[PDB]
Amino acid sequence: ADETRSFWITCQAGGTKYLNTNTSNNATVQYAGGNGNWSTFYIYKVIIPAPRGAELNGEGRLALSAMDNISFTTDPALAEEAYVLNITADGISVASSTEKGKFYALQSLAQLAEGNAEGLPLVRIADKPRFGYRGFMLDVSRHFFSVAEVKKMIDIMARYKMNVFHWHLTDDQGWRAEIKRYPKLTTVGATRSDNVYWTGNGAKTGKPYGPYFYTQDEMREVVAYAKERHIEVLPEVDMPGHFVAAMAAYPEYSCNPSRAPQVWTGGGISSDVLNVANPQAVEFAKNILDELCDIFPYPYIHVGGDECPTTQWEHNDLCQQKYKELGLTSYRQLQAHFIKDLADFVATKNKHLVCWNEAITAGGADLQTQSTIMSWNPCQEGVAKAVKKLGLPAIVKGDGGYYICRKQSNDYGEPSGAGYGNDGVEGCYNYVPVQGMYTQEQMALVKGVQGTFWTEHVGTNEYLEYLALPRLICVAEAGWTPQVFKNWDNFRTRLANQTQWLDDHGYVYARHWMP
Repeated sequence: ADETRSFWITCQAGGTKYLNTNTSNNATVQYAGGNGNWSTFYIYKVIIPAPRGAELNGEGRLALSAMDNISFTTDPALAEEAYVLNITADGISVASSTEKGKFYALQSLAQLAEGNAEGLPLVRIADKPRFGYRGFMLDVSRHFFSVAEVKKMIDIMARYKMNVFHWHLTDDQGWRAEIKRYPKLTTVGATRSDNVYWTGNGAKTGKPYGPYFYTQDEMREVVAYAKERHIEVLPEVDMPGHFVAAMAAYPEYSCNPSRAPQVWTGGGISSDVLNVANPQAVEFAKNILDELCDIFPYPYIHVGGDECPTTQWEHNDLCQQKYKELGLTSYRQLQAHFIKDLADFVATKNKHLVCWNEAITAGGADLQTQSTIMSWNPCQEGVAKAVKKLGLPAIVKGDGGYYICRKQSNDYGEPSGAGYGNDGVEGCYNYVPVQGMYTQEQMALVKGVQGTFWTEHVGTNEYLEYLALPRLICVAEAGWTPQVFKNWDNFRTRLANQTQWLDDHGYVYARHWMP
């Protein structure tokens, strides 16, 4: 019973045993020079040693398919992320077109062995993802996690076979992505005068806070890591709105520079935008969207467009001198005409765009099609009609169910947090992002699901996992498992038995399910 239920599966009679007292050998089949054969196997074999001791190397002739037990053939008519894992008491044929394909094939397999290793039955496991957008996303804007950890959230992304990591480098409360034509944004941005966050009543804890941020070559480590677990990474930077961080520390552009701005210690909404009506406030942006590109080789940048009042535009007579230029009378639509510019100007050296889906809110006919919404408030109805039906791709961070960063149970010693019990685990794979979705184009413009985390009240390792886990999985199963074979009754079960992991490798995890 492997995980993120396989598309299609079979059983067969009486079981193999790896044999590693001597071995259970390799047989990767070259082509696609190295790439994903031996190579992304070499980090296999090593899988790990500490369980059993792999012991594969070659002792004999790894590379003859004739007494070869675990053969790594290529049949390049296989789709990319798709694998075909035969398990017999002779060995383990694993086919795959693209290393991505083949990476997963030994994931399932692993978990087919004992929950540790040595002792599988027989099976055939054709399996492939509904969505290649099975997403996460980490609010590292209100907070830094250390990388020991950041890594330890890609760790899981892996188990349950998601690929992208999306990254919240910047919101008001701090900025956490080093731009070197603008060190300040990180030296002052990234710093703040408090651990915590208000939110009307809650106070701050007037105690300084930092590790500031992530120097460029603390990215290029990260943005590397993933690739061997094929986790591509949307850089995001809430633009221009959620920018107190990057305004207090470069206000001259702003919409009142004379006015004493500073990093934020509470939460919720800021209005404090990047005066997007002054052709240097722009450059500022445009020169950021340079820096990213380089460090992030993934062909999207996530730009936000979310919940940004126009407050300081209305009364800014640059950003109402432009609003005659542009040629229209909806003043959301700098957010059109600021984002416009991001596209065609990052379409002359190469990269695309994503956004939150409030940015619909204008005549979202000003930008481009060719732009890839990521909605949450009215979920289904959000990536529906002026996104799919006007040919804009789209994701669906179901606010409901899939913000796996809301209190997961109303119990009376669950820590603080927002919620109302209304997000538990009977509630978060049940949440159906295929609620009568006509396929016309609306499932070749839907790209998939993504299980964000929002930090305000939540800021240490323990408790984020305690919240995160298990729900992460649910967003990741649905993500992968196709909506024909999707009922829980036997989800619970299989996924009690993935806590013995969360244990071994020192993951905190809820339990609610678990006896």
